[PDB]
Amino acid sequence: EKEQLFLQHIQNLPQERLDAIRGHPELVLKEIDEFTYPDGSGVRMCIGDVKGGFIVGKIRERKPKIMVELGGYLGYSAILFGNEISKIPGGRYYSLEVNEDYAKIAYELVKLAGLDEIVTIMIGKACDSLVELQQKLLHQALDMVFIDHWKDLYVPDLRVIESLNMIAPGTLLVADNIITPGAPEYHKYVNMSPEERRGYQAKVRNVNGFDFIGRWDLIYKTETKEFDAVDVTECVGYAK
Ligand SMILES: C[S@@+](CC[C@H](N)C(=O)[O-])C[C@H]1O[C@@H](n2cnc3c(N)ncnc32)[C@H](O)[C@@H]1O
Repeated sequence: EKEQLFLQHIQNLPQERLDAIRGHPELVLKEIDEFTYPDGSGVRMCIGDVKGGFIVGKIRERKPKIMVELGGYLGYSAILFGNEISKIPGGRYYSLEVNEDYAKIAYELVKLAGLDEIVTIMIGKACDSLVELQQKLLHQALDMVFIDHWKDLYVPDLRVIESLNMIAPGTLLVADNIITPGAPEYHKYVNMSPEERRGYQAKVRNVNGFDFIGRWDLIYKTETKEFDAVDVTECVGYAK
């Protein structure tokens, strides 16, 4: 819709401009940041400079080899963090986006950024794509996960990740918009003890399916970082 206007803008840039920014993630991000729609507004829902910088710091510190984001929109975070993943040998970035129209646009921006060999966009519901990703990785656990899609799916999709044994000691979770609009359920979940999560999981049906009850035997450590806020959750071991 609106998003097609943005894609048209990029595709209609002069060749000299495309040649100038091609293969330069930071420059492609700036073209996204500086675009204005006819009504005067900008591209929405992008992770942005300040939160983005914080997360970039975590990636440089922890050097995740496998990073997954839930919710890609037009490719901004995939480009920002995929660029960081580039610097890490063997590193791969997976973006799980439900809207095919959005994903197609993100695919072009990611390619223009020079990140096509590093970033893979999976189209479909995150819960479905995670099942498929697990099949592809068995050939195991995720190193870092950026959770940035619909707030009501934070805990259901996290429980899917848990159930697929994609969370292990060393795995870091970064969840966006903890305050605005808010994800209180998620914030509650990742601050729960293993025993608390065991009861929650038995009590609260995963809307994604009975088979995705989750894994309570994970020890979590969570810090909220305020800027709005993001929750930073590390699995630090398996629970007794
Ligand atoms: C905040 S935007 C993601 C922004 C992106 N991470 C960035 O910073 O550039 C939320 C996105 O989640 C997507 N979404 C909603 N439900 C989803 C689901 N079940 N699985 C995957 N993506 C979903 C929407 O299509 C939307 O593009």
